[PDB]
Amino acid sequence: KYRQVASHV
Amino acid sequence: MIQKTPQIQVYSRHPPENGKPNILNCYVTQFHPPHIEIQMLKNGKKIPKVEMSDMSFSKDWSFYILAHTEFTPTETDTYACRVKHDSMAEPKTVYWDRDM
Amino acid sequence: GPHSLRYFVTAVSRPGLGEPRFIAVGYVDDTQFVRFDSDADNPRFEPRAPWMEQEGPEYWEEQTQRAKSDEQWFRVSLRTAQRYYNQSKGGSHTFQRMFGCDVGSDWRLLRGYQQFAYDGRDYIALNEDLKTWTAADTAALITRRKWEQAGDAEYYRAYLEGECVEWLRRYLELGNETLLRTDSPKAHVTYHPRSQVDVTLRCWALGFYPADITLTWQLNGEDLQDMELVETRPAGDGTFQKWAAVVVPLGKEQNYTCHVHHKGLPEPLTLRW
Repeated sequence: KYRQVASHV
Repeated sequence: MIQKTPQIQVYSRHPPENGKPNILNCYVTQFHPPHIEIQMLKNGKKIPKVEMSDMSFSKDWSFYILAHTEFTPTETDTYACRVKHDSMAEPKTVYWDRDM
Repeated sequence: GPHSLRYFVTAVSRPGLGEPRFIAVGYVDDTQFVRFDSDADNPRFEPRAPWMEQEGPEYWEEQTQRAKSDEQWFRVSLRTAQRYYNQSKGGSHTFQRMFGCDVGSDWRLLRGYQQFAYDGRDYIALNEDLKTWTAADTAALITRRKWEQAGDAEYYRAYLEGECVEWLRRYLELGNETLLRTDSPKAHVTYHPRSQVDVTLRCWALGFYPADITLTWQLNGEDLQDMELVETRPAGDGTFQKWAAVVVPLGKEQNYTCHVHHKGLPEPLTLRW
């Protein structure tokens, strides 16, 4: 399963 | 930022036999940026139905892709893969060789 | 034995020509199993191996939603990176992410990955401790500090340890027939005239899975003069191919030996012409 990036750069 | 020149191998799925149907692969790796144009040709004419895998990249971030089409090797038919990429000041054509 | 789940994600900006193109590809070991490509009219996360096809709609929905969240994140990241780097506006740039988990015989997480690149170069990466970040540069340092304040490492760690390995396990179940196979290489040597003094010997390894292999020439049982070694390549039928070639003096062909190490070989092969 794919997990999105938590926080912006 | 840094351009990486595609490395190209053109080769058959199975060892080629004159007259027998087979798959011709054009495997293009180690390039950046990802925009690339890849055609496969028989006797210098574009082959129409050419499948591309989804583009992916390696551990080292460099992009790769597989183009493939059906072909039947013969004594006199020649096949090639032609790649255009911004790293290259002209299109690179690689001719299929039986002995790769 | 060891296994891996990995995702490879790329956004490329296309300024004046639309929103960045966004693609994510999923692999289990050397096998592709899923993708999401924004280029579609109604983009959805999608199966790319027969054995994923019987996953229900809730799987593709959830995965779609997560891919679309990342799409928006990648658009923001491209804008931000360009600002942090002081780059001229316009221009196509790329942001990439590679993530997933490795397991041993163990089914405890052996290694986890969460790494990123901008324009093809390292940007930031989670270290093997799964707690700290390596920033590739002064720009990525801003990001690191921000991910430190948010506690992102521990969040990713829970994924890496929990859901990542849990779903790798399911995938190996669903694809057990194919994913668990070992196809041993068929090897042979071909002889090609070079010149009145020499010839090329080409050692081939064909039809093997998984991709990993060692293929080499020796001269008198010592390792080995230039050798051409091509990059391991897909046959396109889920097996791989490789060859190594060496130019040899006429009449000393029998001196040289080809050697093939691979998981599906009981005993490493030695071929001689």
